[PDB]
Amino acid sequence: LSLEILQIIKESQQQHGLRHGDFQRYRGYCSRRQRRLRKTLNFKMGNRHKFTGKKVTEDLLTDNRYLLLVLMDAERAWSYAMQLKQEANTEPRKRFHLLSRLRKAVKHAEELERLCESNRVDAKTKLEAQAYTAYLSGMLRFEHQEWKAAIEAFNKCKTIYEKLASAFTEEQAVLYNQRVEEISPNIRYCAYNIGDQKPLFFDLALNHVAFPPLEDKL
Amino acid sequence: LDFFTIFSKGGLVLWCFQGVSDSCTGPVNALIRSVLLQELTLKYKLDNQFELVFVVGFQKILTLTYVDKLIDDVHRLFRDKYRTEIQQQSALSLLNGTFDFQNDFLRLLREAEESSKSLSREDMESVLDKMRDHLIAKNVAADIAVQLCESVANKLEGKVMGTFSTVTSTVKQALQESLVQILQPQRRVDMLRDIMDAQRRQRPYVVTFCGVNGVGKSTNLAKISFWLLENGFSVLIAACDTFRAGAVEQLRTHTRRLSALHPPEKHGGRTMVQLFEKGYGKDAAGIAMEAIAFARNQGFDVVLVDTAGRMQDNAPLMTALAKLITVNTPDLVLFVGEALVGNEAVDQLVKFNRALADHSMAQTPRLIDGIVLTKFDTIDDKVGAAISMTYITSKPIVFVGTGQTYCDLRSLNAKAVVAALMKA
RNA sequence: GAUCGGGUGUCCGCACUAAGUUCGGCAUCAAUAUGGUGACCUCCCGGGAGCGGGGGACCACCAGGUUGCCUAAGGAGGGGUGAACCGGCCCAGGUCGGAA
Ligand SMILES: Nc1nc2c(ncn2[C@@H]2O[C@H](COP(=O)(O)OP(=O)(O)NP(=O)(O)O)[C@@H](O)[C@H]2O)c(=O)[nH]1
Ligand SMILES: [Mg+2]
Repeated sequence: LSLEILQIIKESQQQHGLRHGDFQRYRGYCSRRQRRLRKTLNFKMGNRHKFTGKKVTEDLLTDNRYLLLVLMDAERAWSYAMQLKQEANTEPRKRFHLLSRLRKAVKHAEELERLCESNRVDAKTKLEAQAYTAYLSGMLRFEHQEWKAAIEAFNKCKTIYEKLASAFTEEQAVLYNQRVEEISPNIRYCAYNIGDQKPLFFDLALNHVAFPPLEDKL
Repeated sequence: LDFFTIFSKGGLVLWCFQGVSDSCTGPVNALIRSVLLQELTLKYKLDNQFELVFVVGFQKILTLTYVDKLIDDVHRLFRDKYRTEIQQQSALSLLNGTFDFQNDFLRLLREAEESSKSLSREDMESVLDKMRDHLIAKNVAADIAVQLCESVANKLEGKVMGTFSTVTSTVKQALQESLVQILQPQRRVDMLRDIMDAQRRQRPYVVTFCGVNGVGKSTNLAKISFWLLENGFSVLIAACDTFRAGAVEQLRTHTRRLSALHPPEKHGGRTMVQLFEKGYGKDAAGIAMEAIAFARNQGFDVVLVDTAGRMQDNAPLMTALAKLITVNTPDLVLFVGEALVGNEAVDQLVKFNRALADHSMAQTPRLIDGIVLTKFDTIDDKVGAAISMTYITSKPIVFVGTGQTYCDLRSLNAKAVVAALMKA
């Protein structure tokens, strides 16, 4: 059913490098993450001496576990492009290789949003995947170096992620409102350059068992 | 550039920019990352001559070359146009000066958006090299002595020297001041007052002793067990060292030697030093959790958790240690590092603190809360291991071991350690 | 507060996971603008030779500036051989042309 995609990516980056800025280590944890999800669930793409295309179909989406396989393809190509942005400050040709990993990180997230459009997934992962696509499309069209196509898919990602917050409890709205606030600083920069031109449960209903007022009875 | 604030070093906002759209958003977090923590990307530029700071807020880190050229022209027009207000000693020259730099910045910003489409460092060069070679030979880490020396060509560049000063004695002095302020971590400690606060939930006080092989975790744990008993505290030694030979009999000789000095007869009739041991080969997070529940039930004010010594590059074992300290939630994580280690004092604490926060599953993870600097009686002035440790980590040297007995436990004299290190 | 409900985590040749620990296999795209290199083909022009001046054609590799109907991923990485005759170059002697 459920998948907290934002909590998945944030606690895997702080634990595997991105707290100190290691995109090379985070991508390697992403590749070993996917190899061991593939070897456990017997979902290998190729065999020895041949290759076969991995197609995560709709039938195997009941596991609530194969969405993390395609997401580890989206987070691997995203982590490689952010590492190539640090190596493109001294090798400006690395930027061409950066932009080929971000177009296939939205393509995995657009193929992962179409998989969540299945009726076997709740109304939480269809919409975490819809606006994780709109966040990677605003970062690719921000790295296109056009300031207008950058605020178009960031205000789209902000309006999607805010439409998801209003629809549920304000406690579950925290995850969707944490992500509108998460992409809100980038929207103030592209607006500055367009117009430039058993748990413990207590039986508290046993403390309520007491005598009636015995003042009228004396 | 969405943001730009220029204040003095005395903490006085002179001029700020946040765009015509709303105004004045995030000038305090801008100061904090840029001046407070240095002694939307939020960077800075320091005018050390007139005590100014030029904090800026921008995104797209690849536009950092044009953001630096805009801070340089704004810094050159600010210190020239207002040279009279900022060159005086009185803080009433800046309180009474009018810094109407909005039309000058909108012109320097709109014009830098079209390019996109005394003491110098040569004088201070030779003495910053003799001071960096003195820190390194006095056992300050090789790169700690390189950032230390560059924090001082920055601090004094532009500044005029005293009536009797040379190039040598200025970088030699502001390097002592940037060294005492970094050997002054942003932390404090207490005593019985702190176990009265650990009794706000009626629970003991659990300290975790971690570190690399052979530094003195078990021996200084016994100097602190004698120091707690001397203050009238009962201490339960949790023996979670199950990766060695004689790691429990070492702690059982410390408990026999300490329950001799502080017996029940000379304490009131109750046990004050007791060893909690489960043998060898057992889990070190399971013996530790059993000893916190045992000291709660048997009334021990302190639990001193001894862990096994390990390296800094062990992914399946710094995982089990970082998960131990994350989950056990100890009151004070005490990294134990010897005063004999050289450049490894930086790599030990950086990997020990990176592990404690990686394999942690909290929002703000439980990091190392202090340092115990052991084998201090062995360097004799090669004291730069105390600087390398409180430099990277902003944690204090809680104790300084000065020998092998229980009485060789000192507080840190951090003033005379920088005076010995900065005197060459 | 005597027995004791009600319920867990120590014991297992256990069940499933998948940050790491370790060695292999297979595999690793293409188009543009600019310059360069090496070869080869075909013309003029000068000479007593070794040779010298000049016009095109084609091939491979190469540097680096934009890119894609490009990837499961495809660096404008680092190295080595370049020999028994086949890369280029600098080429002792020797050697061929020359009166030199
Ligand atoms: N001179 C001197 N020796 C010290 C000091 N602190 C510890 N030692 C010595 O260093 C040695 C290491 O002892 P120990 O406490 O077992 O270190 P450890 O870190 O627990 N080793 P392990 O990794 O096995 O747990 C002992 O001989 C101890 O006496 C100190 O401040 N000065
Ligand atoms: Mg020990």
